[PDB]
This record gives sequence, C-alpha cells and structure tokens, in this order.
Amino acid sequence: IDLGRVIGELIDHRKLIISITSVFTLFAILYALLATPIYETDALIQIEQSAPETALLQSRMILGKTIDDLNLQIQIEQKYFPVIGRGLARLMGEKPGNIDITRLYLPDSDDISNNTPSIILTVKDKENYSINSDGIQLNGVVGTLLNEKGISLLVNEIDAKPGDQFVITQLPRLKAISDLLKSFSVADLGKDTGMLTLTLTGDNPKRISHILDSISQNYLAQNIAVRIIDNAVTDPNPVRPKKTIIIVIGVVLGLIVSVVLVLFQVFLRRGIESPEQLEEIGINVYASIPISEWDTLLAVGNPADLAVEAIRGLRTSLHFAMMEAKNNVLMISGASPSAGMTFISSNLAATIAITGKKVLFIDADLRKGYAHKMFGHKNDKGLSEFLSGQAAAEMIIDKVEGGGFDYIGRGQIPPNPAELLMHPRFEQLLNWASQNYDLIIIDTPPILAVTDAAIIGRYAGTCLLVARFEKNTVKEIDVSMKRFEQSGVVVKGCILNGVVKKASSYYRYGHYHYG
Amino acid sequence: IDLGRVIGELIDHRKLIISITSVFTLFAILYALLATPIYETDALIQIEQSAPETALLQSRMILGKTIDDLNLQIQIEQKYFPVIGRGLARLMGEKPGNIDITRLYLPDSDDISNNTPSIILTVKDKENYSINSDGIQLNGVVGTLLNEKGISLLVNEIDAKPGDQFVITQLPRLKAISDLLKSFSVADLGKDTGMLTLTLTGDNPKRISHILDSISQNYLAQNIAVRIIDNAVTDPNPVRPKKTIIIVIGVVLGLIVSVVLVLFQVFLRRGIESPEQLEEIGINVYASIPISEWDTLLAVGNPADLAVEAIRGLRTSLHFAMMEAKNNVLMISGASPSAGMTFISSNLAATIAITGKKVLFIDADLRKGYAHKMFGHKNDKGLSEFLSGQAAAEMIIDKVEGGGFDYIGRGQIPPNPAELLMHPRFEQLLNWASQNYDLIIIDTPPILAVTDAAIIGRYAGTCLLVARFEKNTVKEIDVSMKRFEQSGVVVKGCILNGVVKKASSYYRYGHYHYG
Amino acid sequence: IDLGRVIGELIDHRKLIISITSVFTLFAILYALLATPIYETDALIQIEQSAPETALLQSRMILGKTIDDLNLQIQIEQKYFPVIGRGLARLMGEKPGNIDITRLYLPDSDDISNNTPSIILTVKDKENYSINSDGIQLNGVVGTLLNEKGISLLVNEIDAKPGDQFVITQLPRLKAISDLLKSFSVADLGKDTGMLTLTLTGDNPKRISHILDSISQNYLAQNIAVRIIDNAVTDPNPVRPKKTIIIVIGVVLGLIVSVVLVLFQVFLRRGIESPEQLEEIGINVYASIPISEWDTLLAVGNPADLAVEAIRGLRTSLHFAMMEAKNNVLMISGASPSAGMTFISSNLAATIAITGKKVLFIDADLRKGYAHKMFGHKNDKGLSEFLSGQAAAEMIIDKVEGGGFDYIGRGQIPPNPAELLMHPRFEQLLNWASQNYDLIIIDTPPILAVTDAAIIGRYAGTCLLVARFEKNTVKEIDVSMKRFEQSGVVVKGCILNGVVKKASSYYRYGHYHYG
Ligand SMILES: Nc1ncnc2c1ncn2[C@@H]1O[C@H](COP(=O)(O)OP(=O)(O)O)[C@@H](O)[C@H]1O
Ligand SMILES: Nc1ncnc2c1ncn2[C@@H]1O[C@H](COP(=O)(O)OP(=O)(O)O)[C@@H](O)[C@H]1O
Ligand SMILES: Nc1ncnc2c1ncn2[C@@H]1O[C@H](COP(=O)(O)OP(=O)(O)O)[C@@H](O)[C@H]1O
Ligand SMILES: [Mg+2]
Ligand SMILES: [Mg+2]
Ligand SMILES: [Mg+2]
Repeated sequence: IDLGRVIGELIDHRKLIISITSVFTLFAILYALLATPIYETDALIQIEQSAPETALLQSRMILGKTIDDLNLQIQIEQKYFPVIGRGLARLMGEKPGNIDITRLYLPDSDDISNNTPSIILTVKDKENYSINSDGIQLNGVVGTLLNEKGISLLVNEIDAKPGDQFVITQLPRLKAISDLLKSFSVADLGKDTGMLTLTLTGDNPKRISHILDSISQNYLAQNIAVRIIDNAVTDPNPVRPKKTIIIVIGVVLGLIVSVVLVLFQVFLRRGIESPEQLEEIGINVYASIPISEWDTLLAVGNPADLAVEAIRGLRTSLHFAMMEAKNNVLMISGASPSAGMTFISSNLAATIAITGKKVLFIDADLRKGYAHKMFGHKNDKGLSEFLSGQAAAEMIIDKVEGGGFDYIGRGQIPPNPAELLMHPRFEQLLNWASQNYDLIIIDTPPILAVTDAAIIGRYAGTCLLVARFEKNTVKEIDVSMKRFEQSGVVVKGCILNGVVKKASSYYRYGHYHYG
Repeated sequence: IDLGRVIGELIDHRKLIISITSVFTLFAILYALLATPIYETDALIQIEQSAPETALLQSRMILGKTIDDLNLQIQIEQKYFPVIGRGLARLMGEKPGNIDITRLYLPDSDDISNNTPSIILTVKDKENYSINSDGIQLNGVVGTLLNEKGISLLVNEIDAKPGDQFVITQLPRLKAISDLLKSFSVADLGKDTGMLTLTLTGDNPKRISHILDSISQNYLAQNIAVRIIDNAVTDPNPVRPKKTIIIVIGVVLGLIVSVVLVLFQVFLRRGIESPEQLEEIGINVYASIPISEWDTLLAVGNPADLAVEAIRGLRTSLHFAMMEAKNNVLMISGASPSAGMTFISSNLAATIAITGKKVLFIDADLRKGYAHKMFGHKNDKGLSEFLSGQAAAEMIIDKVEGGGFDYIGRGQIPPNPAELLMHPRFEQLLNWASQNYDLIIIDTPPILAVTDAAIIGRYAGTCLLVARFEKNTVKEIDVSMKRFEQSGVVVKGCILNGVVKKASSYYRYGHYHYG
Repeated sequence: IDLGRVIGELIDHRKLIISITSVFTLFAILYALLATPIYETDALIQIEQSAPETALLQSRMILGKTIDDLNLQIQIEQKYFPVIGRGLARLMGEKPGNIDITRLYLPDSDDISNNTPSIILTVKDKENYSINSDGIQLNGVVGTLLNEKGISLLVNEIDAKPGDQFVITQLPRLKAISDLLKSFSVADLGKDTGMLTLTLTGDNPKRISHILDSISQNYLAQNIAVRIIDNAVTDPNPVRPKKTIIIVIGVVLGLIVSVVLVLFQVFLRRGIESPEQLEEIGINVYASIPISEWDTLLAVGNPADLAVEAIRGLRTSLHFAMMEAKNNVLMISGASPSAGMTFISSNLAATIAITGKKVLFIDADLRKGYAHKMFGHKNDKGLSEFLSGQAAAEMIIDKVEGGGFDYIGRGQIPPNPAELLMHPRFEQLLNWASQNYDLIIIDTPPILAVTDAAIIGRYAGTCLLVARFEKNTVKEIDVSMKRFEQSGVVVKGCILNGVVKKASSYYRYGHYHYG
C-alpha cells in the first residue's frame, strides 16, 4: 500500500470519520460538564516518628470520634430523578439546598440486604415538610421534634425552595467510617520531618474543611491525654473531573476507532472498483456507465444526462465491435439481478433508434420482465403467448411512445420459462425479425440464477455482460463468462454500470458535464 | 491466510461459538452466584519489636486458649443434600438457622480414619429434637441435658424452623487450631511501628468478629502476665467470591476455547469446497447443484425448486457437450456412495423429458438400485432377468408416471453382478435402445467400491462423475478419474452436488430464487 | 529516491518553504518581544535540620502573615485593551503607572462563580479619579477616604498620566496565598548545611524583593518566639521569556513543518511531468509546448513566442508522420477539457498556413466551440446548419483575417450533437474539402466526456491527443487511447502542452530563446 491510497480512503469515508469523532467528543464533553465536581481540603500538622501517627490518624477510634461529633451518619442527598439532573441543575445556576438535621432515628428495618434505612422528605414551605418512608405520609414542622410511627426526626433551618425532595439515610457507623477513610489521606511530605500533610476530598467544599478540622482537633486532643501549623482550607478549584484531559482522550479515542473502522471496511471490500480489475482477467470493458441521480426511459426524459452520454459512447463502440458478426442480434445479460441489464438494454435501444436505425427490443425475461410497464403496454400477447403457440408474430410487436423503436413484451408469466425458450419458434421469430430490422436487442435474466440466457445466446451474434459497480466481484463475472463458454456462447465483453466518484480510485472516467 | 477467510469462518461457525461461550459464561455465573460468601474482620493492635509477637499470636497456646473459650471444637453445619442447596437457599432469602451448643461429648469411635465423630440433629419444634448417630434415634429437649448411649449433649436456643437437619461434629483440638490458623493473618503494615493488623476470614460475619476479639483479649491478657486500638469489626461486603473477575474470566475462556476449536475444524477439513478445487486439477465442472430442502421425483413434485433450476443448467451444458459423441448414451457415476448419482440421473431424465425428447433411464445398479421404488414399479423382469436370459427386451421397459420417460429397473438382485454386465446381451440392449430413443441415461454404482461402472462405460459415449459437496475430496475424484482412464473409459467431467451456503467460500453460485 | 530529486524539489518549493519559515519565525519573535518579562529575587538563610523548615516556610501561617503585612490581597493591574498592549507600551519606552492603595473594601458580591470583586479606576489628574464597578460612576480624591455605595477605598500617591485606567481586584486571602506559593521556592543548596536559598519570581522587580524580605523577617521573627545571611535582591536580567531558545525553536519548527509539507505534496502528485512517463507506456510524444506567458491567435500576434517555436517543431514532425496516411485529415483531441486542444489546433493551422499550403480548420466542437470568436466571425451558417441540412458547403467557409487559412465554425449549438455528426453529410463535406485543400484540421471535444471525437475519427487519416502538463495523468491518457482503439480509431500519438520549468525535472526541453 501507499499513502495516496490511504488518503483517498480517508477522503471517501470522511462522513463516517467525522460523525464518529463528533459523537465521541460530544460524550466526553457531556461527561466533563455533568460530572459532579470534587474539591480538596488540606491541613499541616507538626510532630515533635510520624510513622505510627499515620496509622493512628486512619484508625477507627479517631475517625469514629469525628463522625460522632459531626453526625456524619446522617446522609442527606438532594433528589434528582435522572443521572444528569444534578449536573444540569448546577449548570443552570440553581443553588443546591441543604437541611440541618441534629437527630435521626429510623425504625431500623435491618433486613437481609438493606442495612441502611432511608426516608424521603418533601419541602412544603420554610416551616413544615412531608415525610414518607414506604408510603406512610407524615407532616412535620421545623423546631418541634417528631416521634411517630417508630420514627424520630429533628429538622432545623430548612434552606431550599418548596417542592424539593431530599433522601435522608441513616447509614451504619462502620459505613460512615469507611466512607470517611476512603477520601482521607495522610502523608509525610519530607519522609523525615515532623510535618504531616492531611488531605480530604468531597463534593461539599465547606463540609470537608469542617471534617478535617474535626479530625485534627480530635487527634491533637487525644495525643495530649503535636502542633497544628495549618488548619484545613479548601482549594476552590475542583480536582475532579479533569476536563481537558478527558476531552483530549475522547477526541483521540474517536479518531482511533474511526481509523480502525475504515481500515476494517477497506480490508473487507471485494467488489469491482475499476475496469482494470476486469481487464487484468482478460475481459474487454466497452463502457462505464455512471449512476444517473435524475417508469420512464432516461434516454428520452433527460437525453443530456451523463449516463446517456456514456451510453452513446457504448453505441459507438458497438457499431465497430458488431462488424463481422454472424447476425444483427445483440444479447445483454449479467451475473446477478439488479445489475442494470434492463436499464442498459432499453436506453441503448433508445440511443440507437435516434440515429435513424430500425430497432427491435425483445424482453426475453419470462420470469420478471417489466419492460411493458416502462414502455406503455397492451400486456396481452407477449413472447409467452407466441412461444406457447397461441399468438402470431404480428400481434406481439408494439411501439415505444417516446422512443422510436419496436418492442416485444414478455407476456403472461409461464410455468416453464426455460422450456418455452427452447422451442424452434424462437429461432423462427429471430430469423424473421432479422430481415425487417437493422438491430435486435434481447434482454435476459441473469446467468448465475437461471439458464435462460444460455439458451437465448445460441442465436445471438453478439453477447455482452453487465457488471454492477460495487456489488459484483471479479470472480462472479469470470464464473458467468465460463458458464456461458461451456454452453457454446462466446461473450464479447462487459459493461460496468452504476459507477460513482471515489477519491481512492485514481481512475478517471469522463463522468462530468461538458457544455 | 487473510482476514476475509477467518471472518467468514467465524460467521459460519457462529452457532458453535455462541453456544460454547454461553455455556461457559452460564457456568461462571452459576459459580459466582452459588459460592458461599466469605467475610473479613480485622483489628488493630499497638506494640510499645513486633517480629516475635507475630509468631506468638499464631502459636498454639494463644489460639488453643481462644478455641477453649469459644468452644470452636463443636462444628455445626446446616444440612443441604446437594452442593448447591445452600446457595439456592441463600438466594431465595431463607434465613440460615443456628443452634447454641455448650456441651458435646460423642462416644469417640476413633477408628483408623474417621477421627471426627459426627451426629445428625433434626428439629421437631422450638423445644424438642431428634438425634441420630448411626441410626440410633434419641429424643432430646432444649434445657435438660442428655447423657445417653455414651453420648452427652446440651442444646440451648434452637432458632430455626421444624424439619431442619444439622450435622454436629466434634473435631479434635489440633484440627480446630489448624482451621483457625488457616484463616488468620497478622501483618505489621508499617514494618517498623508498634502497629499490627490482625485479619480473620469466614462465612459467619459475627462469629469471626467474636473470634478475633477473643484472640486479641487473650494475647493482651497473656502479655500483661500492648494496646488494642481497634477492636474487631467485619466488613459487610464479602471478599470472596469476586464476581466480576470470575465472569470476565469465564467469558474470555469461552471465547478462546471457541476460537481454538473453530481453528481446529478449519485446519482439519479436506472435502471439496468450490468447483475451483476440481478445476485446478484439470477437471471440468458442468454444474453445481444445491441441497433441496424441500419416494418422489423432485423435478416433478417441485419443478420450481432451485436444484431443478441448476439441473436445467446442466441440461443445457450437456446438449452442447454431447455433440460429436459416438452414441446417445450417457453414464452417470461417482466415487463414493450417496454422493447423489441416482438423484442427478433421475432428475436429469425428467428435465430432458419435459422438452419433448424420448428418454430411456436404465438402473444398472444391480447391487443397491432402488429406482423402481421411486418410479412406481412392477418389480418383475428387470435388467437382471434380461441379462441372465430369462426375459426379453420388451418386457422390462416401463413408464414413469409423473415423469414422461421410460425406464428399466434393476430386477432381482443377482449373485454375480459384475459378470452379468459383461454379457454381450448388454451391448445388444444398448444398440437396440439407441435407435428407439433420443437419449439413454445409465445409473451405476460408485467406481471406488466396485468395478461395474467401468464395464458399463465402454458402451457409453459420455460419462460424468458426481462429487458430493463436502464429503468427497479432490484426491478421491482424481483417483476415480484415473481408475476410469485405466480401463479405457474417458470421463468428460464432474457434477458437484449438495452445495450449501458458506460465508467463508467467496464463491458465488446462483442458488437463489428469481421470480 | 536520490539527493538530486529532493534538492530539486526544495528548489521548486522554495517560495512556500521560505514563506512558512518566515511566518513561524515572525510569530516567535513577536512572542519573545511581547511576553511580559519575569524577574527573580533571592535570599540566603542560615539554619543552626532544614527539612521541616522548608515546610514551615511554605505554610499558610507565614505566607498569610506576609500577605497581611504587605496587603497582597489588593491586586492592581494597569489596563490595556489588547493582549499585546502591555508589550507594545513597554517597547515604546512608556513608564508603567502605579497606585498605592492602603484600604480596599468592595461590596463582596460573592455570586456562584465570581468570588473576586473588581472595579475600574480612571485617572483624571494627579489628585482626583473616577471609579466604576458596574456602571456606577463615583468621584474620589487622593487623601480623603471614600465610603460610598457599600464601597470603601483609600488611594495614595497616584503616579501616572491622566486617562490611564486600572483594574482593582479584591481577591480572597487563600487566592493570594496560593499565588504567592506558586512563585516561591525553597532549596537547601548543600543538602546538609544550614544554608537555605529562597527564591521568588514576578514581573515587578522591587515588589518581589520586598515580599521576600517580608517572608524572611516573618520566618526569623516567628522562630525566635536562624540568621539571614543574604537579604533579598533581584537579578536585573529577566529569567523569562528566554528569547534565543524561543527564536531557535521557532526557526526549527518552521523548517520541519515546511519539509513535511513539501514531502506531502511530492508524495501526492500524480500528473504527467515529462514525456518519458508517456513513452514508457508506449505513446509517441511529438512535441512539448511550453506555457506562453504573453481572442487572438498567438502564432499571429507573437510569431517569435517560444510556444510557436515548439509548434513549428510539431509541424516538421507531422510533415513526416502524415506521409502514407489515407487522407489529408488531421484530428486533434484529448482526454479532459482545457488541455489545450483548440490552442494547439488553431496555432498549428496558422504555422502551416504561413508555409504556403492551403489549410481548412473545422471547429467540430458542437457543444462548446468558440473558434468563431477567436477568428472574427459571421456566426450564421456553421457546421450545425450544414449537418441539419439548412446550409450548403459554400456558405459556411470563412477566412481567418490575420491567419491565412479557411475555417468552418460550429454554428448554432444543436440539441443532438453526437447524432448530427453521424450524418453521411459529414463524410460528404470531408471528401469535398479533401480535394480543394492540402490539409484539414478538425478540433473536437475531449473523448472521456463525450463520444463525438470517436465518431469524427473514422474519417481522419491522422489523430493526435493533447495532454496537459500537470493536470492529466498517465492513466487518463492510456484510457483515452484505449477508448479510441475500441471504436476503431488509431491514435498516432500525443502532444504535451503547457510545460513549465521545474528544478526537480532533470528533463531538458528547448524552451529558451535563441536569437
Ligand atoms: N446507472 C444507473 N443509474 C440510475 N439507475 C440505474 C442505473 N442502472 C440501473 N438503474 C436502475 O436501478 C434499478 C435496477 O436495475 P435493472 O436494470 O432493472 O436490473 P436487472 O439487472 O435485474 O435487469 C432499476 O430501477 C434501474 O432503472
Ligand atoms: N442436492 C440434493 N438435494 C436434496 N437431496 C439430495 C440431493 N442429492 C442427493 N439427495 C438425496 O440424498 C439421498 C442419497 O443420494 P443418492 O442419489 O440416492 O445416492 P447414490 O450416489 O448412492 O446413488 C438420496 O435420498 C437423495 O434423494
Ligand atoms: N501552452 C499554452 N500557453 C498559453 N495558453 C494556453 C496554452 N495552452 C492552452 N492555452 C490557453 O488556455 C485556455 C484553455 O485551453 P483550450 O485550448 O481552449 O482548451 P480545450 O482543450 O478545452 O479545447 C485557453 O484560453 C488557451 O488559449
Ligand atoms: Mg431486468
Ligand atoms: Mg444410487
Ligand atoms: Mg476546445
């Protein structure tokens, strides 16, 4: 491989690359803007050692004392239903509410799993509130204590707007101690001095400084039954989430996944990409037809279409190839369905009719031929009725209205399509038509699916295959050619159909307007 | 190899891959949900050293003292018959039962192996219970002590539902001490401080905390004849089993075993996969017939089957190959049995009869021919009776009912099949039939097994081999061709039969419906 | 690749290389001259240890004491609207202003984000000033204190020119302490001695020395409730930005980006560069025409142009190639539009007419032919009107004025250009003209876009393609030749047009003046 190939591949897949990178970067931005910020407070302690003091600070006696002093076993969480409600509320500038609770005693359900009882408190005004544990609604008032239904509560100084809801949990003392220990750090910072740096993290910048001051006071008071050089203050800039590294990670991750996905698609492609793939195998390509982005004949509705220009190129190529052919019959076939055989056949018939030659178009697709719909029809008396013997050769020929050539439709779909085509009446029809017309074009079903084209091809002096631009593979076309050669039918060459513009190609068609 | 191959192989084997990975992941989930959880308790001790204290804590004097205090030599296990009964009971929310036993003395059988006597106690109510050691049933009551049959028991505070059974074992003191020592850990956690961290694991979160408190008290009391900073508490989250790592391991193990199994099957395949394998060796393939998923002729029951379409393709190929043949006799044979020789022969005869040609089908498989069953028969007077001389050429020919061609059945199975076929009456029959029919098709046994086809092939102007899609190998077909060539029989080519859709193939047949 | 190639590439791209390097170096110089200089002060302290003193110096008690003493919570910033205003003002020699403020109390808005209140003070004279916080304009006087609108201010010794504006911020004490800590360093410098080196950086060389003296005095005074060997002095040479390394980095970065960009363009080029690329494929090149940097015929306006000399070379080559041609008709075509087909065709006609031969020029580009504009026209009765039958062969021929040859214009643009050219009247016209002229030159549309040239080429004894020097590729020309060969038209060879001078080429044309 070379760099031009990969650059063209990136240019072609730019829509997917951009979409994937933008999606990943949007998710990264949403996380870096909706994650709750985490602040850090710290304090500095003087030791007159300092290895066992580190274990004494993190022990459950000191931390438990702090938790008892500060009532850290009463967890209060402002309620937002979604997982992004809190982040949005912070972004909108809404001030978070808080409640001071000095006494809480839940009935302590203490079942197998839920060791932490919790209730929901809804604020009705600055004074009263509603409480529900499991649907049991009670009304309480700030100030006066509540002792009802096995529930004790004392609420002071509700500072929020009415309608807010708060989850109040009474978690066990060990759970509180473990929570405090997880966010608490002690370090020496000199490895030999009596200086210890205590650190604490949390989402409330005032609460963490109060908690660290309590820890320092408890440790100092316990030791004298040590000097606090720096009492706890909180850095106002949150330490998490780290926004810029998150966004950079998101962008780079999006780019790498996009690149590997494009590499995956490029390594898994097998369709035809240029006429050179067919010409390596030894197959003549007579034209490349682009997709016309424009029940009508294209060569009649839009004669100045680019696909019709490419078909005029095919017309001039054929006028030279079909010299020294045994008769004036051309058969168009292909490997797979919806490659474009009917499109090519009918539009070629129209462009050859505009030059003043008499053209007969035969729809010999007895299984799915729709040419009568595309030309305007009297669907009675098609090729079926003629072959089965219930029609004559003069009742089946009709005129294309905006075209200028004659045609024969398929007729009624028969039960034995391949066997009807083997009747000698088919060759009688071809020999009769070959004397009243300058050209006969026969449209057929694909050869890999059924065998009708190989029957028809015995009486055609020229045979061309239609290959679809991206769908078909080189192996398909080669197998189709060999299946034709085995039945005694020589295939003159190929027509590539439905070509589109690709930056990776480096093959230049003339698929652009000139005028 | 290239990535497209391996991706196609994975697509083809996806059923096996998915099944294996799902089985392994289900087993991993069952283990991670049924393994008994193991909790951890820990405590913190202050040393005013700390290297020999680690050996003193783990010594048998202190641990034995703890065991004597807590009666850890009385093992009580709630009885579940299966190895998943306890896990299911925990999952169903059933509360485990417990019994407080303060005095236990089993008769101490003390045989060669079973040093641990054990009895089974069945709860009948909150007060009384039944006891059985070796079938000896006794009744006891909570409170009053039991001294009977050399068995002493004192049970207090049965807390369970009636019908529960408990195994009560009296294990030796050293066994209890070793059990305690296995789950007990001591560490320094500072490597120089007087701080020791004691840890204990077990399935009962309260029992382990009691045991660790007992150990700490015994060590402290013995030393003063040390400060306990943190008494034992249990982390409520079990430390084992670690569910997520178990499930991840199960998934990754399933994926790796699936991949190696698929790689094993791919490296061990030798059958034919595409007509290109036969065409490399120099063998013409005239058709590829798919499996028809539809005692009847397929070309008559379901004429619009895909296999019948492929056989019409073979019919058109043969109409061109059999030109310039010495006579109108076609022989179908093959390498191995049940490749499809009778299927191809009979369905080809039907599709050639629908085109209005007179066809004779001869079942020259004198060893296992069943064509008379498939056509509707008068089994008398087949080819056997004609060759052996006890029938004429006009009594053996019959009509296929839904077909449209004549046929000759095998007749009665003879004892000398190969020698009957060598009679000049066989060539007389063929020469007579060659003037009353347009085509004669002869179905034969496989050539690797027996030699009858090589005898028949002397009088056939065309001979084709049938290769089964996945069963046969290229070597088999080449050996069959060479065995035919050695006997003076030229094989025109091959028919691949029973082809199916494979994502790894990258060879495109036309085996899809068009209509 | 070899060194001559890369050197030629650099010579060719020197304009881009120089421009990019100069841009990057200009940006580096602008940064190294506009970044605010940062000075460094330092002091030396004697310790009679020195590990905990390092943590005591950087603690918030000592630094906070310094900030309280020096009023470092009053931030004063001289206001420049742009991000380069301060640098320009320093470069112009303008002396920065300063104000001594001893008392500041802002109303402390203290909203969600803006924790730092700030006001703007505009100097009106040496005595009075104007103050605005949020549009509230107040007048104050140096000396007398201001207590108005919840704002307290005391300003002393305004030393600046009138019209200056200063931002006065009251940042929080922790923010001031963090700012001081970020620019403050302590080191031991001997790792064992009682010598400590204190360092401080900042943009004001006097303020930082005062701050470091305050820190040293506070630490010394606190310890005695230590010897200061060196009091703080400031190095007069700024430590940042480091100009020379910045400029060197800019230059080297510019060079590397230029080199990679030129390498990118060289690896992405696919156009034709020399006639050897076409001659490898087997295509005869008959001339290489340079760009003429000079609605007129070039061979008439500037006959001594270099392009006309190259066209005289083509004339002599053609006089030898067109011997043994079937007729005296030459067709010029090409692959893509604006390759130069009309330029070559018309100028070749002029140079052949000056030698005394009778020349007919036919503009057979019925879609975009403009030759009538370039020759001076009576636009009526062109080739369209003749082919459609509404004009005779004697009314369509006109004289080029400054030329010397006859010509036929296209006529009115028809709706069916390709089909008009297929009329037998075209061959009648060519056969009639072939007897009254020595040479007929036909100009055509490009062959990849439309098919008209392949129709015209049947009646031309000689056909040449024009390839554009850098635009066309070898693949394009080869595809054009093969499209012509498929239609039965033999292409004699190619003309390379619009060649320019490239140092990387190492192919020498004769494109220089001789005279
Ligand atoms: N180059 C093309 N540009 C635009 N439409 C096309 C082109 N080729 C085929 N088609 C349209 O795509 C559809 C499928 O092609 P069709 O010719 O009918 O398939 P088939 O090969 O089975 O005969 C048709 O509706 C056809 O008109
Ligand atoms: N492509 C096929 N699709 C469906 N059934 C098939 C196909 N080929 C063979 N069979 C069936 O499989 C069985 C074995 O094949 P058969 O022709 O009787 O074997 P043999 O080669 O020994 O003569 C038969 O019952 C046949 O009808
Ligand atoms: N070697 C050249 N030097 C200067 N001008 C040129 C040269 N070749 C072509 N041109 C001018 O560039 C323009 C495009 O070329 P033109 O011959 O008209 O294109 P086309 O190939 O489509 O017929 C014209 O205006 C032409 O005069
Ligand atoms: Mg079709
Ligand atoms: Mg059989
Ligand atoms: Mg032009």
